[PDB]
Amino acid sequence: PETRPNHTIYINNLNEKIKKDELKKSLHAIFSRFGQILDILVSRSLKMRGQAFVIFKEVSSATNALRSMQGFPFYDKPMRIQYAKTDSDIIAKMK
RNA sequence: UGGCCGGCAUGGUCCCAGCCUCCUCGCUGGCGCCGGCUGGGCAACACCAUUGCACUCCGGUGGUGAAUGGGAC
Repeated sequence: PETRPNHTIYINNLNEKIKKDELKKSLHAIFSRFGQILDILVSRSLKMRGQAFVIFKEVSSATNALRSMQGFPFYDKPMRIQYAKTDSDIIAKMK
């Protein structure tokens, strides 16, 4: 069951050998051109590694990002993007 | 030596170069042989496992079972 459009894109299949600080940096390097980014959440725990939550200010940015960067080779692996199942807190504290 | 001990071997103090290491990365650490017991930590590194939807930091295991020569007194 696919997911509905969201402010936050959920990326997975990421290179797990990349430190947290660097991944957020590089992800911002390539995703900032799609619109303002409120935050990029990354955890290297057993359950959350290889995944990231990019939080865009406007849904159109997330959408563009999702369509434009699907399968993009990043740290030698094709990035798999989806919309986040639910809003991130940063988005709730507003809209 | 991360903490502790048993055996053996070994003239000393320095000075230069090379090398080693999970646990005070270097010049007021170390770089003989052999044996047993043991603490901490996944922080770095490595290996294993993991394709996982969060907004609570949080899988596991490994290492020192290491590293040479030269010079001056």
